[PDB]
Amino acid sequence: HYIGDLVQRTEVELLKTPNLGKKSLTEIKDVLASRGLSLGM
Amino acid sequence: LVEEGFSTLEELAYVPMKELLEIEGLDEPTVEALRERAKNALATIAQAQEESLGDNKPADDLLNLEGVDRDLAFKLAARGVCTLEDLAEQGIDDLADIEGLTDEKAGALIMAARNICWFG
Repeated sequence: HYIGDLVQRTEVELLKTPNLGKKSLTEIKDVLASRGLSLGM
Repeated sequence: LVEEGFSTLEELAYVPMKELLEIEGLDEPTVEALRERAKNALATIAQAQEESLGDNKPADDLLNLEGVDRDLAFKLAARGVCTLEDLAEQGIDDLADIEGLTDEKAGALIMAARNICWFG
């Protein structure tokens, strides 16, 4: 629900989620990077 | 070719070279080229049908993901998911309408496909 929940998940965990493609993972990274955040903090 | 009695691509691909060389205006280079084209046409036709349904191309590529039966591979290929890469690129939502595929089973197959394509 929150950005703080998303930032704790690893890239390998997000790829296990249902309806989660490589394209949507790249979108999430690019958007988090635009805000100075990274996956796995 | 039809007046000389050839009706199929198989006849042109496999008939003895002597019978094709008896046709007026065929030389050995043109007969070899005609046979190579006939064999390539036969190969292409087979591959196209095998990718459209689940005969061989999708029965090996799309069916690489552990769990894919031949019926499911043909259902995937009917949606344009012909290869193990095409399946690795799908979401669960893109496969949700396939009769006999639960969201959990779709998720497991996509993850198995990704493990082979992206982490093998």
